Amino acid sequence: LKKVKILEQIDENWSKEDLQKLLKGIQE
Amino acid sequence: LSTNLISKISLLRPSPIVTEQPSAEIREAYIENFAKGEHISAIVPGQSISGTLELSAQFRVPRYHSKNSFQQALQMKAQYYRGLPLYEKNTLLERLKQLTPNEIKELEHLHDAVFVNTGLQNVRKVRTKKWKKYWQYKAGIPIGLKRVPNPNFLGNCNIKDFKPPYI
Amino acid sequence: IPQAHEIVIPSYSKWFNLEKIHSIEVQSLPEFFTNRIPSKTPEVYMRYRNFMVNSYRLNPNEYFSVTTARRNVSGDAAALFRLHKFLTKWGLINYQVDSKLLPKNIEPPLTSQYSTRHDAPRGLFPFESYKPSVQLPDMAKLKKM
Amino acid sequence: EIPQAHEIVIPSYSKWFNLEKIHSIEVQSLPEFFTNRIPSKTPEVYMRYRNFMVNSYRLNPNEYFSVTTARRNVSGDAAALFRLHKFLTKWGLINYQ
Amino acid sequence: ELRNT
Amino acid sequence: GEINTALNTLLVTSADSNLKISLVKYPELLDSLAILGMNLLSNLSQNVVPYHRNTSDYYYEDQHDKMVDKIFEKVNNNSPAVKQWDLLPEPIRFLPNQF
Amino acid sequence: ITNTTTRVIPQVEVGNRKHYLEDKLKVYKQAMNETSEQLVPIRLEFDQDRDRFFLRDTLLWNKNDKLIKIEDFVDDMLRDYRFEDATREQHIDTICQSIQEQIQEFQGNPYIELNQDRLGGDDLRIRIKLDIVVGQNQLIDQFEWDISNSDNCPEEFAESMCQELELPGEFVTAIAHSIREQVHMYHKSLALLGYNFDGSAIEDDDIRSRMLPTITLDDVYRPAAESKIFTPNLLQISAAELERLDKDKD
Repeated sequence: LKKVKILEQIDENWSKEDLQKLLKGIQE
Repeated sequence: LSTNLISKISLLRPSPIVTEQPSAEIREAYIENFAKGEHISAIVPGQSISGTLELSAQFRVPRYHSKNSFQQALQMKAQYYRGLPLYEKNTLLERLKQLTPNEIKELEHLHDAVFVNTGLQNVRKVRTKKWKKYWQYKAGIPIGLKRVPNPNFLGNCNIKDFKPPYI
Repeated sequence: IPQAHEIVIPSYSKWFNLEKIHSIEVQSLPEFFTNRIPSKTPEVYMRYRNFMVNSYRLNPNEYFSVTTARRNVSGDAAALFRLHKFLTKWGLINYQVDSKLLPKNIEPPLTSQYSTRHDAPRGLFPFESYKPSVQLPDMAKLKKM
Repeated sequence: EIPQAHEIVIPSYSKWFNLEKIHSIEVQSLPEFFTNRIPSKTPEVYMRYRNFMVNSYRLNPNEYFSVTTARRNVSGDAAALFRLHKFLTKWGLINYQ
Repeated sequence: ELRNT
Repeated sequence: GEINTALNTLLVTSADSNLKISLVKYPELLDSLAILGMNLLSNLSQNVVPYHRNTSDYYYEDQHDKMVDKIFEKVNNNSPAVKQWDLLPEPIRFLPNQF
Repeated sequence: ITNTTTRVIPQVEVGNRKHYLEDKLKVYKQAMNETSEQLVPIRLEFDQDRDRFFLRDTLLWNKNDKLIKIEDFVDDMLRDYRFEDATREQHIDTICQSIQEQIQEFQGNPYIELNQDRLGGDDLRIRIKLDIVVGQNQLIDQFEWDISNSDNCPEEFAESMCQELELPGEFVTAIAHSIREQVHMYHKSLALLGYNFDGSAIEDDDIRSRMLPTITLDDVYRPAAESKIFTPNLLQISAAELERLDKDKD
């Protein structure tokens, strides 16, 4: 389906692990 | 309540060092008369740390020459203890059977330059250990880490934290 | 025959000769080489070099100060200070002395990592109403119908 | 390192003040440290003097950090130190509380 | 400030 | 925000006719107003946008050894000029746009 | 405090002092015509006799500085010394006139800086002695200082000495002031006797006996009993002395 692939925003100042820890921290 | 869901439910939602005037009433009376321009009875120094850096009442330039070992040489035409390691008995003796009294005056000042440098290094270390406890003492820290609080107290500000509307 | 120790010079200062004057020193310290002042001669400069370096090499974990110099060598204090800076830039003396044992400034310590609050004036921030709803809206009735 | 033992407040128009960085207002207010005419007034000297004054005020913010103690503790002429201290206390940042 | 009673 | 909330709080008080703004007690407010009006007239005739620039906005964030540091760029691989600027820009005449 | 009955409060002050309002045009008129500095050593001594204050502070001062009015700086200094507001019958004018006199006598760095500058200077090495009291410590030290060299920095040597001795910082701004004092009081005595600072030919008896002789090959090491004077002694304790000869010098 037309799913939002949110972990493709991996521009060099950030990273995939940084985005994952960001989302898990805002959920925490 | 099923264990297929219990592992996922918490997954989806994780929820004697200073040298001032220690009397706190003569320092104030000193300034109360100093603004008028008057001396007082007792004395008041500026604050500092204790300790004296006393040189030349300490390690001197050594005397490796005798009372006449230079003028007679002029006639005949000639691991560490403090900073220097202790030499063996036989190895240093032939080394001092090599040198000339043109270099004895060099050697005396070289060994004095080692001695004064060590005697400054250890006092410098002690002085840094004293200043690190001076600056902590003058800033409210105790060491080595009805009262009414002023607004410049740690945690007693007047600017209260305003909360956002979503919180 | 005599006792020997271990000395460590950095690799870019291998050109140093204990008995010769290098060309770097005549363009770095030009006051000893004008050949016009008789008190600053190129032969008495070696007596400063072979008293600084050859005294530091006897115990390289002691910081060679400059008050140890002008106590003995009886030269101008500013010339000895400039030569002591020149021999420290190339790492000849004061190299194997451990850091934090080097002499540091007696100053108030750093207050860089301090948290500050701000006095903002009265009309800077707007008035805010309408608390936002963090919770997602539910559409159970729409998909049920 | 000394832990924070006081409440520190600078005014909101001094939001730009950051250590180890020189803002444009500091250049346009004290230009003599940035026109390379005198070798004893470099921006490193300016950063040393400014960081000294700001670090020395924030140890005890209830005390008025006078010009005379700053003159007695760093080496320099009294005019430039007086002008830098008056510029610094003009923008909050020292003697604000 | 030391407001005493 | 610090400019606009100062300008609005000056405009409300100055039009109030019961609260006096005297410059004998403080004569450097008027210089701030006039220098702000100068610098807004400058970047309006050149269509420069202030207050939200993408520039860094900070300046230089960081003897007998300057020849030693010059040859230090030789034996490691083995004098700055003066500045000139004014407080205020040229008026608005003597600009290349303004004829 | 803002939560009040809507007054206009111009410049609520800190430390009982109105804020210093700059000129911002004379600052640029001075900072762009900024050739040299010419620091001036300034000495202030007052007693309980003939004066009421004591005020034993010593400071440097830029002679070419035309920005700061000197009476404003002296009035700021007296407020920093916590003198009460009766500070004009214990005049600011006396201190202002003393500082006005002491910068007028400063003849500047002479032709060693003005006309010529020989790289390396001359053999004019002078015997600097200093005696500083801070708290209950007394620094007593002597060394040699070339007064004929322009690139001799007193402040860079004072910071170097207080680095090695781990001195607090009053010694940083006292040693450099002592160097700037004694070098100037030798330069003034040289200039008032018409020294003609390029060709040396010193030709006097009080000076040329204070100057130090030429270091030879043999004299590159000082004697041991002569070495114990040229060493810094940290004699801690208070001081006690006086000074009154007005008549004797008259």
